[PDB]
Amino acid sequence: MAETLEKKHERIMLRFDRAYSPQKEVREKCIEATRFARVPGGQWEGATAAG
Amino acid sequence: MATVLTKGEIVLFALRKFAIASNASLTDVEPQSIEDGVNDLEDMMSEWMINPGDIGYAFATGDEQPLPDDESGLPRKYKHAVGYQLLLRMLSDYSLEPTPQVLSNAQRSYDALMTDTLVVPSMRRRGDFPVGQGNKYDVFTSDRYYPGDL
Repeated sequence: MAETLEKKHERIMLRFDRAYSPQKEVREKCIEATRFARVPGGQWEGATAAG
Repeated sequence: MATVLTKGEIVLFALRKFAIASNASLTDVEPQSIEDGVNDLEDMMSEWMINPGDIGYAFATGDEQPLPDDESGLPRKYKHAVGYQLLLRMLSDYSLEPTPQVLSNAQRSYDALMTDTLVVPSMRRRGDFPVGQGNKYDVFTSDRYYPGDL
């Protein structure tokens, strides 16, 4: 059921989605903050092309 | 609606309100003054598509001619306003001038018509204006900054 037999792979993939879902909105804020402080045009992202 | 306004009833109202052709002043009525009045009403209604806006008038489809027996399509709440405006426009055919009371009535009816078609467009947000962190643009909604367009 293991190694070549991929029945371990579905369990691994399911665990990935279980780990990703709760900590999804928290990490978006971290990424937005780093990009807001460092990237040269990052303080206006969201609008950019508006007129 | 209640009894359905025809195009001839509106011009008869205008002719009666200034004692030109009615049964309760002296007598009488003419057939050319009716075609002239109906054509004047049609041209007025064409013009009103600009300043007062559309009010639901029913125009003649294709060329033909208006004819007084056609249905106008106007609600009965507008007939005094339309009739007074038409009378003001067509008074000078007979070389007459309106009295102050007629002008006051015309203005009151026109104001009543104006009150019933207001908009007040209620300007919107711009598009480079941020939306605050307080309403959670990340998870609940999307697109921080207002759209301000559509």
